[PDB]
Amino acid sequence: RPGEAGAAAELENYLGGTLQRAPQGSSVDFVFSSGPNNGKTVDFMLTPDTVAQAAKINQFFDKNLNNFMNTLSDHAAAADFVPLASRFLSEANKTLLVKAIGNLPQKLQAKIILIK
Amino acid sequence: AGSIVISKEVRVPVSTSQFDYLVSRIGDQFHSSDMWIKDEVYLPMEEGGMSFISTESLNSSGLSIFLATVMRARAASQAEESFPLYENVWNQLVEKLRQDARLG
Repeated sequence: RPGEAGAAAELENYLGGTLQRAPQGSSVDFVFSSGPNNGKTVDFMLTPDTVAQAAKINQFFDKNLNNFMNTLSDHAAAADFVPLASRFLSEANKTLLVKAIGNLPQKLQAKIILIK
Repeated sequence: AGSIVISKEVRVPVSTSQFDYLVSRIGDQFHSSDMWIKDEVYLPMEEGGMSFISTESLNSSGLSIFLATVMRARAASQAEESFPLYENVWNQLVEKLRQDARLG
C-alpha cells in the first residue's frame, strides 16, 4: 500500500482529479474518480514499500529486467497509465530502464510515466 | 501492477491486489518436501523485490507440483467470501499452467 499510495498522491498533482484504489477483483490498481482524466485506469510498478525493498530491486534489477519489462508492456497495453516511482533506482538502473523503455512500441511508451 | 510468469513468453498479468492474494494463498499450500520449489519460484519477489514470481526455470516435475499446489490453494480459497471476485484469475492461472509445453 504505502509505495502505491504515495505514487498515486504524486500522480494526482500531474494528472488532476482524485485517484481511487480500484474495487476488489479489478484487473487495474487505481481509477481516476474525478478531474480531466476521470475514469482512466492506472497500474503502478516500481513503487517499493520499504527501504529494504528498494535495495532488493536495485541489487537484482538486471537479473529481473526482462520479466519486468514484459510485465510492463502487458500492463501498458491494458491500462491508460503505468507510472513508475523510479526515483529510488540507482543511476545505473535508471539507464537500463530508460533504454529498455525506448525499445517498446511508441504507443506503450506514451503510457509509461516516470515519477520524477 | 504485477504478474505470474509461467515461462518467458507466457504470463498472467495481475493487479497488485490480485498478486498479493495469489502469492499468499499459493504460498501456504506447499508440502514440506516441495519448499525448494516455492523458493525458486518466489525468488524475483523475495530476493529481488519484484511484483512477480516465476516458474520459468522449473522442469516438468517441478511445474507439475506447482500446478498441483495452485489447485490446492484454489480449493482452500473457495470457502472464502471473496472467492467469486478472484475466480477468473485462478482460472487464468490454472489454464496457462496446464497449457505449458513442459506439461505436454
